[PDB]
Amino acid sequence: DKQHFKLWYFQFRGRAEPIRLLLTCAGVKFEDYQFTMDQWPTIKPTLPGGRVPLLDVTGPDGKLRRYQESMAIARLLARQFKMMGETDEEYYLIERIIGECEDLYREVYTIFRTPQGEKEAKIKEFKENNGPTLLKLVSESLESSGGKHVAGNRITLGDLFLFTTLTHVMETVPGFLEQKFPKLHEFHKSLPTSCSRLSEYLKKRAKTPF
Ligand SMILES: N[C@@H](CCC(=O)N[C@@H](CS)C(=O)NCC(=O)O)C(=O)O
Ligand SMILES: [Br-]
Ligand SMILES: [Br-]
Ligand SMILES: [Br-]
Repeated sequence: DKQHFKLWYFQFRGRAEPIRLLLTCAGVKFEDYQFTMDQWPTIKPTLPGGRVPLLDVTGPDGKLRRYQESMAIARLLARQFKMMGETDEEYYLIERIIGECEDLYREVYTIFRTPQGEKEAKIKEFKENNGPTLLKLVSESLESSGGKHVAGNRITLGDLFLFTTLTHVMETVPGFLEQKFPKLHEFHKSLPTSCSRLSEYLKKRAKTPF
């Protein structure tokens, strides 16, 4: 095996995490290269597009292909690992949850980026407005497919991207998911029991601010 995966990103979960969880669940060993802010300006001018995540895949031929755009990388891997759905219906369910979670991710990232400062106002707005609306969609989606998995009865990218986005809600709007959307909180508790590689990884993962 000349085979090798190297993922490039800051010391942060953010856009890279769904790729880390997918490779973990697939049992694919990879070099998880997380560089510091001080290192970035001398790494940046060497990468295509000047942005991360980037996944460098050295295939069995020994040749290197460099892939951009976190959820394009995650979907291509997911398809390879049969985690993108087994029917068109499953594929649509995964896509529906990923679209809804992209919206939710933006809202919580905006809170995370808000000065200390002025955060509490943005949190209260979230709880009263786009929070309930997005979280109701996500809850209805997951309920429609049985509460444990977004699609089929096995872990998919839809589940993993739901999981990482619910982690962000739990950390940035503490208590809100647990009180207002108990089924989504139950999903967040349950999912790791559906891949023991996931659970061990989350146990040992470094703490980051997002
Ligand atoms: N939609 C892109 C977003 C990528 C992105 O936001 N990259 C930021 C990560 S903090 C970045 O590389 N910033 C460094 C810079 O632009 O110099 C994806 O999901 O890959
Ligand atoms: Br996570
Ligand atoms: Br995360
Ligand atoms: Br609450």
